[PDB]
Amino acid sequence: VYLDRKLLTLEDKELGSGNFGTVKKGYYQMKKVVKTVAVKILKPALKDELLAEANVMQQLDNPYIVRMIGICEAESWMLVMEMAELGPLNKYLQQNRHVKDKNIIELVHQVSMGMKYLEESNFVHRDLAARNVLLVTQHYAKISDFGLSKALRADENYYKAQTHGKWPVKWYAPECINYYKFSSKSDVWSFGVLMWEAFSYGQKPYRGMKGSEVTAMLEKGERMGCPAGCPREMYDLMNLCWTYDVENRPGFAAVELRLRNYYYDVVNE
Ligand SMILES: Cn1cc(-c2cccc(-c3cnc(N)c(C(=O)N[C@H]4[C@@H]5C[C@@H]6C[C@H]4C[C@@](O)(C6)C5)n3)c2)cn1
Repeated sequence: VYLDRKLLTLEDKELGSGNFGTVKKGYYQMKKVVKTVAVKILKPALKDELLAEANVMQQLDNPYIVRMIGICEAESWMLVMEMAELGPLNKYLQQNRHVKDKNIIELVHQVSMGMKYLEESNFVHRDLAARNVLLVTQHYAKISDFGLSKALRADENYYKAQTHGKWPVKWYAPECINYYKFSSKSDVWSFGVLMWEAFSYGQKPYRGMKGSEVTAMLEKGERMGCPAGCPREMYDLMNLCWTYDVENRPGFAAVELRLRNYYYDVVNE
């Protein structure tokens, strides 16, 4: 849970920077082999957000979710995680526009498998976006960023946000905007936007639109168009994820099964 600074070796090259801080490559010396790791180095309120994130990550074990190695207190607070070398899905596809639909279907399916586990475990992610899916290889994706994530109470099936902070509104379902209600079916809406992103090769969704204009668009029943080259069955699945009414919107068991069948039917040719 708490790592040993002596055994942690960081490299001076920053992989990515932001408001959260920087991410760096490092090596953690285990029992025999050393393991390459990604280290989130936070630059009072900041400490509790990473501890809470760490406590969430510790509870989750799945091939399609980035694992936490532990936390370390040095000059800065550090969250040590499995390294996803190829980095964010959106930036990867922006720089590799020859990746084929069969490969994108595979990647989003792997995300549907990770979210299904999360749904089974009664965790809501609350920040599912192409920028938060990381590539271990071109054929292996992992969900990351659990800083907004909540373990649901054993008697409730949603989480009610009190504070309206800086929200990525374009990934958020209608009930998140109007009632601040976050459930696994809200993540399903975000997964729909993640699919559009994946098949649009890292294009921003609702481009040139403010968050209020998007809400108005969804309220008129309008939905983003089919990306160039995206198969019809995946776009139908996007639209199903963008079901306004939360009761008629599917959970990730249905979403993942839908993705599983179509992928195997696309393969074999
Ligand atoms: C921004 N950026 C990031 C890169 C970038 C480039 C190369 C590798 C990684 C990488 C590898 N293995 C990981 N486990 C994480 C990893 O867990 N990263 C977290 C996630 C959640 C927050 C904080 C932090 C960076 C973020 O992008 C946003 C993903 N990140 C990230 C390029 N640009």
